Amino acid sequence: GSHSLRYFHTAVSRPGRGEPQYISVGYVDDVQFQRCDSIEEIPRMEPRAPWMEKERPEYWKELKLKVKNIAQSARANLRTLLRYYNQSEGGSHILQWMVSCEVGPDMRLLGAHYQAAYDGSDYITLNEDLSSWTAVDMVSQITKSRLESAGTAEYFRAYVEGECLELLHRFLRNGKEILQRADPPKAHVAHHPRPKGDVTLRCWALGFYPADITLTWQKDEEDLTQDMELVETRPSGDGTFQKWAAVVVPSGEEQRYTCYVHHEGLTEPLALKWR
Amino acid sequence: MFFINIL
Amino acid sequence: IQKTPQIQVYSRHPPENGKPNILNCYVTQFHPPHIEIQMLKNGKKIPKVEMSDMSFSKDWSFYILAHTEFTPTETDTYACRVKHDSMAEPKTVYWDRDM
Ligand SMILES: *[C@@H]1O[C@H](CO)[C@@H](O)[C@H](O)[C@H]1NC(C)=O
Ligand code: NA
Repeated sequence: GSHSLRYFHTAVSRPGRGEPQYISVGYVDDVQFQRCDSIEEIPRMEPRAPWMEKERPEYWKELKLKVKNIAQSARANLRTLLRYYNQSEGGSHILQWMVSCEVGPDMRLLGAHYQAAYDGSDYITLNEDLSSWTAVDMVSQITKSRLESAGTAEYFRAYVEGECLELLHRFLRNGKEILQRADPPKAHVAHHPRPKGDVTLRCWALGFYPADITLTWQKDEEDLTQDMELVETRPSGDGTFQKWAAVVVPSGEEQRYTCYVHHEGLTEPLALKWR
Repeated sequence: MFFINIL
Repeated sequence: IQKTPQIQVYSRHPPENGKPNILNCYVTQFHPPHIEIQMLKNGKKIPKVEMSDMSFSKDWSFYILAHTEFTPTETDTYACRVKHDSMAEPKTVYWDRDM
């Protein structure tokens, strides 16, 4: 449907030896296309998707300069955050932020995002209008007041409507075979007797893309929300994803349970019973 | 690949 | 914040004894990002373990995927062992071909 370019940035004050002071990974939808980091001030960049082989050398040369400047600015921000929060020196603190832009099926821009967190908690978020900010406390309220006085959201918008749109368009073009697809799940039910006479029914979904999915068990006349065990959707490592959901049921009543699967690649929810 | 100065 | 990792151990494809496959150790929901992950077969540390880049989710918690080549059998044991600063001690999770 719609397509998104996303970057996930992390800065660490006094990381461990050999660990990055700054790292960012970039995605189109659920496909990673690069890793950037800075260790002891040295920037490094690595491609991760096949379409990145088509980028010209200047792409990587400009990216390296961006990495150096971002890593120095994040380090400075972490130092000021320590002061405004009256925190002791020596400890290690974390600054994370996300950056994205989204286009619809016709490449029209639909939205964009900028949001930051400090030590794993929300700090500041850019609103849907792309012009105002939401803070969480009096420190982040200083940031908001400064960013609004200086009209900083204008330059984020220029980035969104400039490089973010440029890159999203070119990546989708060169990587169309990977990105413009929807692989539906392959589903089946597994049956495992338990030593007490009852039975585990495990509903599997494999090989689907994108990752968003839903699995649900249902009984004749009883809701199973609280009864069923779900695992977090997980990468198979080849581009696809997998998941399962399980319930314990008495032996002999297996055929009154049904597993429902919902996914983008399915025009209707799939239904499954044991055997 | 964009960063905003917090403080 | 000080979030504890959740761990799942599973094969890329549905396992079939004696068939080359990939074993995954998916670790999620932890913060800070520093973590140590090892994979073991029959008590021996596997040398060839590749790691994805670390990333993070909507709630800012981190996640990462470790994986290695393996051939399942009926007599071999596989585990993932994980240490994070939120844990007093390492936690080992064994592969179960049903999960
Ligand atoms: C830090 O101390 C200053 C006073 O210099 C105060 O205004 C501020 O609220 C304090 N912040 C915290 C997080 O204690
Ligand atoms: Na953070």
